[PDB]
Amino acid sequence: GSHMNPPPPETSNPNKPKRQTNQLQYLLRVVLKTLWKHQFAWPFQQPVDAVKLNLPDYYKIIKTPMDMGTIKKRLENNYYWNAQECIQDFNTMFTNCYIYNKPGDDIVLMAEALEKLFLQKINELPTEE
Ligand SMILES: O=C(O)c1ccc(Br)cc1O
Ligand SMILES: O=C(O)c1ccc(Br)cc1O
Repeated sequence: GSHMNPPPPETSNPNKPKRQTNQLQYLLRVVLKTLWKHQFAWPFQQPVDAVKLNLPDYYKIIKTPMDMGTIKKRLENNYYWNAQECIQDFNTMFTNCYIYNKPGDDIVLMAEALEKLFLQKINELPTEE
């Protein structure tokens, strides 16, 4: 894409040790699957394209970008060592939205619907085995 958007977050790095855990499997097969198909998922399914959206200040404000397209790749390509890393990526995505946008805004209400679902699912994150 555009040189004016940053490169996306890292999804592949052989130097980073990787592991499958039952918790990570749940994050893919339950959590991500649920949020991805939500009616309000589409703004969060790829990095924010600040050029196309005419938001030239977006990456001036948001210095830790994250999105569900990145998280999906990270889960499908086994990037993580543990569930906390992946939960932190979800939380970063929500908090970016809430920091950049006004509390009324449609994108915020969309993020909040996904976050409510997320919380319900994370409360049932299985014990690590
Ligand atoms: O099971 C599937 O086919 C599937 C498809 C998309 C996503 Br996101 C999660 C899934 O688990
Ligand atoms: O600025 C944002 O947070 C944002 C993200 C994705 C889309 Br699509 C529109 C937006 O306004």
